[PDB]
Amino acid sequence: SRRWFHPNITGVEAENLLLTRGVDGSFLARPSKPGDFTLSVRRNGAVTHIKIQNTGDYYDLYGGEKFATLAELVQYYMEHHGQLKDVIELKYPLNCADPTSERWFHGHLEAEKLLTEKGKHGSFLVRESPGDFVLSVRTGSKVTHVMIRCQELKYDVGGGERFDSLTDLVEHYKKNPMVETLGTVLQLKQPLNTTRINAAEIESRVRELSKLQGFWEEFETLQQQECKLLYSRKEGQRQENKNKNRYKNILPFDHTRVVLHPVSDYINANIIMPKSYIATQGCLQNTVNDFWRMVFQENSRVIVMTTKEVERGKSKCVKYWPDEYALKEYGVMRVRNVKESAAHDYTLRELKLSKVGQGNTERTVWQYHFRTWPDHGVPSDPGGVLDFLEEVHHKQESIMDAGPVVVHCSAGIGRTGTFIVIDILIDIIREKGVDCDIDVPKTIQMVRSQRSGMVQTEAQYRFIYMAVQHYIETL
Ligand SMILES: O=C(O)c1ccc(O)c(-c2nnc3n(Cc4ccccc4Cl)c(=O)c4ccccc4n23)c1
Ligand SMILES: CC1(N)CCN(c2cnc(-c3cccc(Cl)c3Cl)c(N)n2)CC1
Repeated sequence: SRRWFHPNITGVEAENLLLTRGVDGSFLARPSKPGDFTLSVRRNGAVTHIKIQNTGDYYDLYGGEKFATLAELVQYYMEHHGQLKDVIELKYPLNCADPTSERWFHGHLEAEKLLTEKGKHGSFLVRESPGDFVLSVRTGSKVTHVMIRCQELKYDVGGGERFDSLTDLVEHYKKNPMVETLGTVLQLKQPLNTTRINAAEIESRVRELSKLQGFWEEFETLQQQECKLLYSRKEGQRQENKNKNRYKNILPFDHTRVVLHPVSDYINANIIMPKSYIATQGCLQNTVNDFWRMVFQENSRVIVMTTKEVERGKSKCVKYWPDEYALKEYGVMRVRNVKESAAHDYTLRELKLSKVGQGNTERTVWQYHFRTWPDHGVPSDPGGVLDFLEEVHHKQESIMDAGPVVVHCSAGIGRTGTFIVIDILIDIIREKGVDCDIDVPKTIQMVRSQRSGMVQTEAQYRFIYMAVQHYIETL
């Protein structure tokens, strides 16, 4: 669960919540009053606020480490005591009762129209009735409305138990379905889908999401679902693999990691299946050889670099390619940089990859280096990114039996997830045309189960909508 995250509270509300309802070791996370986060912890009768920064690459904790998600951050510190500091301990989550980041909560709602149009057997939603709530379910086919009485800070369906939150009530009736007199089981199988749009109606959705914003609420609801993606990252934790990670706590899921054929099988990279991708971190001096072994083994012919080598005076990715016209050996792999072409937003490098001692293994690898992405945030216009993805897509499509496209930035989750998701969404619109259904958070949740924290910020999330809108507008 992710109940420790409170989306609509202030620092004072957090302090009073922790002092009156928590104990020593009580904690909560919250958005900054913007784009930053606060971890508030009770220690020796007093509340300590710790800043968490995300500019689009990773969650950066003051006095701690860098993480792919807030859930991974909390999971780590709740398991590894002494790592946060005077040591600060995360013992007890202080649960949030606010239903705003729940998939099924639709405040003011109409609900019968949505359930009849979009719904199926077990599709449900919760809405605001005075101060009371309504649970509306579809079964088959028909729609049933259950009143939810709010009586003295507690919620109930007219009898039995009284829950401290709508979430507790929903979860209880999810596991224990209400049975109507004549036998209809009020199965709450899945929340009603309200995010799937028809591609031709994107400008309408972007307009509604821009109203007081809706983009923030939709993104935080997606963030609440990240607690279901805490898959094992054991291989990245091995002693022999620690120095192969750019960030010690940003690791690849074992079940999707690229396996390389003493301990020569590891790279911090994952296969992303929607044309497949490999999402990876920027090379380290000690991982350049593992990087070319991955490119060669996977039969990849296109590499997308979405970062400069150095940003804000800090190394983001080492130069893993030779200078123009030069030849270099990276272990068993040989790379020639044949030609470099400069365009406004990017540089194209035509590389020739082969295994040393075997000439017939040679293939051209096209490296598309996007150089104009800002240090913080996202571009103000998606046209540059869209023209770039269009060219990358056409190169990939022209090469018979080409392997997955290699995509990397620094940690390989923010800008990498953003470029991949845009590329997945636009591909549906290429194959199926303007008359197709696209579901942005569904696409992201799917990519995120293949690599942690793919798409880092709300600014990137909004950029994905703007990019899809722009692609459809130029169709
Ligand atoms: O063994 C399994 O089947 C299994 C299943 C689900 C999982 O989430 C994991 C697991 N994978 N990584 C982690 N980390 C991260 C970590 C540990 C050490 C060094 C760096 C990093 Cl960044 C956790 O802190 C963690 C904490 C509690 C419970 C599982 C955890 N876990 C393993
Ligand atoms: C007002 C509200 N609380 C905010 C927006 N909203 C929703 C609903 N569903 C998703 C969704 C869709 C597909 C996959 C995933 Cl994981 C998610 Cl979470 C979403 N992001 N927002 C509706 C309720």
